[PDB]
Amino acid sequence: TDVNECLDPTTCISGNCVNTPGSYICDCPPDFELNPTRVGCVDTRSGNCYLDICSNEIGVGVSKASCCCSLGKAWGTPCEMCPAVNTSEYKILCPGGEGFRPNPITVILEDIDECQELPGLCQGGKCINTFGSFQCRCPTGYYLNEDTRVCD
Ligand SMILES: [Ca+2]
Repeated sequence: TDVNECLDPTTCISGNCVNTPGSYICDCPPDFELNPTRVGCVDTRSGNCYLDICSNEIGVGVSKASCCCSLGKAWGTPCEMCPAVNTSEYKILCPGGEGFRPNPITVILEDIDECQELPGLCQGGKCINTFGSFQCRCPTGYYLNEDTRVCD
């Protein structure tokens, strides 16, 4: 009877909690929707990921969080600018900070595999995924352009 679950910080990942007598509801901001177990909010749309304002495509048909919580700068069609890293929108989209995104079914944070999802981060090179990051090695004679993410 005394219980307001919205006071629990685990409650309603990336959503707004509203207390109810024996439970609680999670209201999801625009572009997010409640997950199957109703513990949080995820964006399940698919769109292209871009390194620039939209251009310089680095992934195809990925989620907005996979794009924007990694090195993507814009996403989707029409283009949606990734939220800046010190905003409330980034907090909701990227609740684990950079490198990670919530699993769309369980909302548990998981590494983004940049090599699988954003292969354009190492074009012409060899990508190795890591936990929270990735590495790109360019083949002999070629060098990573830090700006376009192309080997040469
Ligand atoms: Ca990774």
